[PDB]
Amino acid sequence: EFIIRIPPYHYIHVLDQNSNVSRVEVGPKTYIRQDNERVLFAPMRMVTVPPRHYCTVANPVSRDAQGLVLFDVTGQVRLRHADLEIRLAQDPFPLYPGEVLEKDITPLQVVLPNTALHLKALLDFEDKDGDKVVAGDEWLFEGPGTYIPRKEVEVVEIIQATIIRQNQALRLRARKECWDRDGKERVTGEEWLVT
Amino acid sequence: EFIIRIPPYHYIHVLDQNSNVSRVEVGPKTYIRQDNERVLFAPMRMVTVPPRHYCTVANPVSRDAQGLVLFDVTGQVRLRHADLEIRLAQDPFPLYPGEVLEKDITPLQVVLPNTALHLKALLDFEDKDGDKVVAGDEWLFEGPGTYIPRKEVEVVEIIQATIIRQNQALRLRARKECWDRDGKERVTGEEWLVTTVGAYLPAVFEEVLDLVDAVILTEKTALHLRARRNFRDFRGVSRRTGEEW
Amino acid sequence: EFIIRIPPYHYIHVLDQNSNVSRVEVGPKTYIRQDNERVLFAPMRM
Repeated sequence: EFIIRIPPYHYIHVLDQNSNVSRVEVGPKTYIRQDNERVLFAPMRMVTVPPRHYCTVANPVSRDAQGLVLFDVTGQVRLRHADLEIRLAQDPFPLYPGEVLEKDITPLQVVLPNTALHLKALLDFEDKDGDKVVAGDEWLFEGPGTYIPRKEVEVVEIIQATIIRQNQALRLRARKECWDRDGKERVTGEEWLVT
Repeated sequence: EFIIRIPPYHYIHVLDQNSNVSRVEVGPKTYIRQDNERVLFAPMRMVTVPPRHYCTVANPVSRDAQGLVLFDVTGQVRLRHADLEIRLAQDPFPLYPGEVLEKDITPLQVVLPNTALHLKALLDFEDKDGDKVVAGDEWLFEGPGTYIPRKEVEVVEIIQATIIRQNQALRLRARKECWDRDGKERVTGEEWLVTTVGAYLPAVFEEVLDLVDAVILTEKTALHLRARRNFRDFRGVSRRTGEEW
Repeated sequence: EFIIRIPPYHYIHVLDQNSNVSRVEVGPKTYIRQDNERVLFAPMRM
């Protein structure tokens, strides 16, 4: 019980009963616990996400300007409560105490050509383009590429374009006061044609 | 029993029996009680509200100009009795003694576009705009955004705008002496028409009844109309009650 | 067991099992041991 050597690429959590502080230990090293300190469970593999994949862990690690994990005064790990983070392909990071693996290893979604993704901005943020994306905004992301996920952006549905052949037109009504692709204002419920 | 080490991000309440004063202790620390002091219950997690969420706790904490918790002379915590407070996303605050978690962690309501929220001012207050919002006032908050709640403002119902298409009009009567969007006084029960194409949002005091559609006049047809009261029609000629044309 | 308040003019010895080091504590004070640390016997007068 006292002697616990964790296999390579693994970790364990041992609680400091004299301080009520939990910690994680990594690396292919042999570990010996103290009398007060108690391990919580046996080693399980520290998780890695492959390329073109991602995973979400609740309560992300609070980090400094260099990505070094900030530690509390009492020896606890600085977390970000009630938040979700998107982790892309990298080295097999360990799972710190107080964190829940909400979603498993999931592949990056690939968008077929002539297809678009409908996304809604859950919370107000600032996209990399340079626009203040207020919450509730609707997003039309299209193309044959792949979409990297985000915590504050929620995918609504996958939508497919419509083929317009010769001597044909498409009828589409406005769900809200907006502008068409030709640059004309359209009231709610107004219908028009595209040729 | 004497030794109580609360886990990180937790608290407990221990009563000072020599003073009948309860207190809360936070932080990942080991705690030892005294003989007189008695803990009330075992540790339970100190609550945090995530982003785009909120929660309400009865009897909010009375705080100073810097947000520091004011304490009573006898060591009690200064509260605000019979009041409710709205807490938005922040660090996991602890629940002080004498406070009840009335409502759990609830998400911020998102208003769809072409939609409005009907709100009534429960108690007299002053909104951030700069107006004295007397109690009983009615609020029409619309837009595709999200509404942050308030203690003294109560949501009445969620209302949806009405689409007015081509060659159509909407009939809406006044629930109270008011003004229309065109700037005309309307008595209680008075009815009128609006001829603006698109989505039309009803007001708080304007009961929307039904849509009215125009009548197409071909060269082989004509419209027979009897006046209901004295008025002036579209051509600009006065009428009398009962007169037909 | 964890809580040990020695009477005035007394002492106890508690062993630091993480260091195999024993020590004596004096004075009319209340003492709380750690999980690793173990007291050897009950207080007797100094």
